[PDB]
Amino acid sequence: NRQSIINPDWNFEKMGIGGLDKEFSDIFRRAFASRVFPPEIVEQMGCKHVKGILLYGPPGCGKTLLARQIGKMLNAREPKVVNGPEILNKYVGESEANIRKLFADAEEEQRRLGANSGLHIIIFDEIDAICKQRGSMAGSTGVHDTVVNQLLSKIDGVEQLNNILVIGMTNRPDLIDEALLRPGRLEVKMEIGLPDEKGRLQILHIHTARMRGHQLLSADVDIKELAVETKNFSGAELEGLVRAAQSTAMNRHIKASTKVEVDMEKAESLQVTRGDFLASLENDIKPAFGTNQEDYASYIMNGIIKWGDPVTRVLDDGELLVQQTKNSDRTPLVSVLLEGPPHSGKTALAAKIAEESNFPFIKICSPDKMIGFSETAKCQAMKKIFDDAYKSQLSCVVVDDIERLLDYVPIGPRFSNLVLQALLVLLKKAPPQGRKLLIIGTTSRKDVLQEMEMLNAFSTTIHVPNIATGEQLLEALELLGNFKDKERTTIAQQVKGKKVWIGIKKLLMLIEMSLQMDPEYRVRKFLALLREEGASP
Amino acid sequence: DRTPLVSVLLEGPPHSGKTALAAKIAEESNFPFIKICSPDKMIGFSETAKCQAMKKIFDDAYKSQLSCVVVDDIERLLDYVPIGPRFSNLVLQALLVLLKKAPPQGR
Ligand SMILES: Nc1ncnc2c1ncn2[C@@H]1O[C@H](COP(=O)(O)OP(=O)(O)OP(=O)(O)O)[C@@H](O)[C@H]1O
Ligand SMILES: Nc1ncnc2c1ncn2[C@@H]1O[C@H](COP(=O)(O)OP(=O)(O)OP(=O)(O)O)[C@@H](O)[C@H]1O
Ligand SMILES: Nc1ncnc2c1ncn2[C@@H]1O[C@H](COP(=O)(O)OP(=O)(O)OP(=O)(O)O)[C@@H](O)[C@H]1O
Repeated sequence: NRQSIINPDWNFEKMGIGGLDKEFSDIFRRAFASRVFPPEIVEQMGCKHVKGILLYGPPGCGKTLLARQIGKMLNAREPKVVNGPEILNKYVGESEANIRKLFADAEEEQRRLGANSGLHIIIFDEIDAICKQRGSMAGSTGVHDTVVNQLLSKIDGVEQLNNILVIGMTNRPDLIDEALLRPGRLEVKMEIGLPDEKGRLQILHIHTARMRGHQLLSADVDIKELAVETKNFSGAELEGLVRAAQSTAMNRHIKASTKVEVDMEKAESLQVTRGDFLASLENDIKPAFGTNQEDYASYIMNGIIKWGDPVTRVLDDGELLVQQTKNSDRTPLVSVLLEGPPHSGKTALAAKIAEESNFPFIKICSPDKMIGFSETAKCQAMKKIFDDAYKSQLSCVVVDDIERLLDYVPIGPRFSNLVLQALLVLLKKAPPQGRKLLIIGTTSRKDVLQEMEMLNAFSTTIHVPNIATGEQLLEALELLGNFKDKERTTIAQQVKGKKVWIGIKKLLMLIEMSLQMDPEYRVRKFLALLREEGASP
Repeated sequence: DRTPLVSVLLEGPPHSGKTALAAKIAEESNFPFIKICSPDKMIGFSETAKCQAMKKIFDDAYKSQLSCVVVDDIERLLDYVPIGPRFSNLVLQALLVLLKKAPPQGR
């Protein structure tokens, strides 16, 4: 006999697994090298084969698809599939009999024909329902322990059986019995991670090819655009997106308020447009998990307007700092402080500076999540964030509204002390070797921080000014453009007399409040407001 | 549309009728969601209880597309007494945080 171990009519393309391919190459190299090679060389070498494969990873990836495909790829006895904990039975000693029934046939075949038999595949799905720790599973009955012991004794006992392949997949590997996770049993273990950009492109092509073939897909569709937009989608979500888009297109030809009807004409004219894809992205499907999903639209609701010189100066300084921290050896840690009068946009400029930087790891720590936290929880949250930041090669973090992060209030003073000591030490310590860290701080009250003796721990400070000249006020108004030229001249005629001191966050409020009155009283009302509230140096 | 959050502080001498003028304005609003967070419903609570209650009310108030909420007798909500003075710090930080948080988009 010259039985082959691979189906001659096989191709890696038809398997359709997408971005795993390096994982699949590793699996093949380890699991089947011993069998592909011709007999005499291995006979001389006398190398045993591996028996147990363990696949693990988060929900919705290849794993079941991959196991179904591996089972299909070989040309041998059909696999026997076990769907989770269907082994358990209500009589004493009925579980072990069931388990051994699986391997009985392989034992017999090996014993009869010797070393020239075929291959048998046993696929354990949801293996964590069975092989939980015998030292941890509930003490109410033996059966879980005796099942584990039966499996361990049978997979690699005193009698040597070396013609069986057992495949396992799970979600929480660390619970599995370590005596099962040792060479010669379940030995190769691999992580099926979330797909990268290229993998997304592959998956999309695989699911779109058939529709392409018949010219149902409209030519405007740009797959690469879709790939770029879709961040953290898994394979399952990537399929569901396409399904939802097709459904949105197909529904267009059905009536269903009165008794259902379908147009036998337009049934011939169906196509999917890119607009359906856009629509499905926001209404129907949402990606779970993922890292980022930042709502910068909530931190920077109005973008920026370059109402004068200082905005550019500030942004230039921030860019310089980023560039420096990018390429340096002596000083792997850099810390910058932003401060100025209240209502001056201190947060928006910080967030924009961060976003222009293109570091892989960008996170903002803010008190708005921490409402009612004790003096302990805050420490935990901060420690967690910085631990995360230390993993990635490059990381930039923003700590905003320090004064509210301390619970400061002027009557005592009163503040939390633990938080301040944690903040000082976390600012001081250097990151792990070869990584680099940037920290951007925001505060309203410089002098207080100076008093607490933490101003020194920052490397440098940046001053964010507010509007100082009436000319700048006029320019900011023009950039907003909420008033007509005649109103502009009317304002100018009086405003030019004296300088003004007002922060832009208050400017917007005043404008909005002024718009509410009748047209003939707007200007005057505005003026009155600017007069009454603007009294300040 | 550009000022999703608006705040107003009714103020005056004692025994003058602040709470009533206030709940009359809320009634005439005719908004979909209206709530009143008075201090007399939480007699004998500690700090964490108060924080949780207020947090719950605002979390529900973000679910309607528009809402009105009344916070009357601040002076009693945070336990102030002239001798000292003494007060709860936690409640005050809660207020100063919640007054500056924009709701979810479009609300
Ligand atoms: N890498 C991928 N390439 C192509 N299709 C994929 C990929 N990952 C998942 N899919 C598709 O999404 C679905 C994944 O189902 P599958 O059972 O493999 O997920 P799983 O996470 O292994 O299952 P479980 O939830 O039990 O862990 C299938 O429709 C499959 O075709
Ligand atoms: N040039 C600008 N710079 C910054 N923000 C601007 C500018 N023009 C308009 N804005 C808008 O004004 C808002 C000002 O409010 P914001 O909370 O950002 O300011 P802040 O100075 O950090 O606040 P606070 O005084 O509460 O600390 C910004 O969020 C942005 O929406
Ligand atoms: N024109 C009015 N304005 C306000 N309240 C009025 C008026 N006419 C009658 N009232 C009545 O006056 C009472 C005002 O009591 P209320 O509790 O509002 O006073 P308050 O000053 O808010 O209480 P406190 O002194 O404890 O703060 C209510 O019963 C209200 O109906």
